[PDB]
Amino acid sequence: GSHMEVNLRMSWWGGNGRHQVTLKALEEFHKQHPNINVKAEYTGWDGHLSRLTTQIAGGTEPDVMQTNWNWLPIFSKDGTGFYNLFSVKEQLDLAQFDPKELQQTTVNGKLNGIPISVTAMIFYFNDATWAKAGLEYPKTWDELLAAGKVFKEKLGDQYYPVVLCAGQTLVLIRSYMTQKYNIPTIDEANKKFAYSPEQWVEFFTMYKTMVDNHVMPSTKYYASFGKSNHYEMKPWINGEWAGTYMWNSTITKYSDNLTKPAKLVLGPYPMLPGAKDAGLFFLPAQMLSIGKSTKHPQESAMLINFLLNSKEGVEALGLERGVPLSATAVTQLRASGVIKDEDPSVAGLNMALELPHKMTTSPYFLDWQIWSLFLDAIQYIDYGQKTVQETAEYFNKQGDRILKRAMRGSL
Ligand code: NA
Ligand code: NA
Ligand code: NA
Repeated sequence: GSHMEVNLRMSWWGGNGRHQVTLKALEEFHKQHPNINVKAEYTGWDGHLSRLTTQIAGGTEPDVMQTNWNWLPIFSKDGTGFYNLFSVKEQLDLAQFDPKELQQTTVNGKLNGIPISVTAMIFYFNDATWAKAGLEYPKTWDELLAAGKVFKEKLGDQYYPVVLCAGQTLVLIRSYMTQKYNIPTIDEANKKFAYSPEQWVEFFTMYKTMVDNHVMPSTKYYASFGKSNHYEMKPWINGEWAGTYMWNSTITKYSDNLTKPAKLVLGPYPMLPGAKDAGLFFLPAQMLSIGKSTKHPQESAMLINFLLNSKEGVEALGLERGVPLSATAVTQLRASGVIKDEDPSVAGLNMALELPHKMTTSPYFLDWQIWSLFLDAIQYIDYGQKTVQETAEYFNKQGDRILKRAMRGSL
């Protein structure tokens, strides 16, 4: 015999804003499932992965948990680290999602989590400065280059079409190489980067070409824009740095620091002639997953479904985790006015979802050691320690060593 009630545990992280709405959502869940209880185990980001790690190791994790995309390779290299969500297809309306984004959270045939929202880096431009320069936004890569020189001569040496940190520049070039070559960037199975030597040379050649054309400040100005914070620097506020390439889901920071009436507007995504693939880096912002060892996979799956697809759950959660991916979810929030097509974040996402997106991405491309190394490599170019060639060989070699380490055996 079993019991009158089912007891579930769920974990998530965030600020009080996120806590409040999910707490709310759990009351609504319990109203519809009065014999399913939920113990809410939540904290801020700091310390979270560490607590969950030690729980997951000893089979003590919650039934349902908010997870990060890059946790898949940590706890689920062979795809069995979390419960296979295809097995609770009956409780969990998978029809509300698409294969493109479900594939990112599938590992060795197993649906390891449901992406709550997705985001990708795209271009946003300052309309006032581009008006001053007398330019339309770039539709091609060469137009982006061409813009650099117009910005320099027609407005000044302090004006740039965009401002980019190392990480953005890395994702951006990757995007260009994907358009040109249609090859994957990380060779997953062999724990190494996939490009050939020539292509790494090309990669950095591209970086040099962008800088030489005044597309964005080089790393000699790294003292200036080298911040998870440069949307507060004067060049940003004043429209000197006239655009960025950035996750659509985190553009409001930049948008809000512009001296109005200047606005930050969605740009085209530049394409090579007859590219079959735009090469965006799509990234699920977070996921709901089910504990591998849950005694209640069905009820766990009901909770996830309720938070993501139900009217009440959807209404309560709002945008506290980004713009929902669930089709019923976004239809609901559009009708309620919560999601506004004119919001730069939503317009960018919409455009992004619609660009050709053949090639797929590895969580290891966003590894911070990798990003840190790319910053090193471009400075060696800007400060004259290495030619493009030498830098390329360097990045390929050290890049491989950082990967093998991060994908097992570190040490
Ligand atoms: Na019993
Ligand atoms: Na292509
Ligand atoms: Na929602």
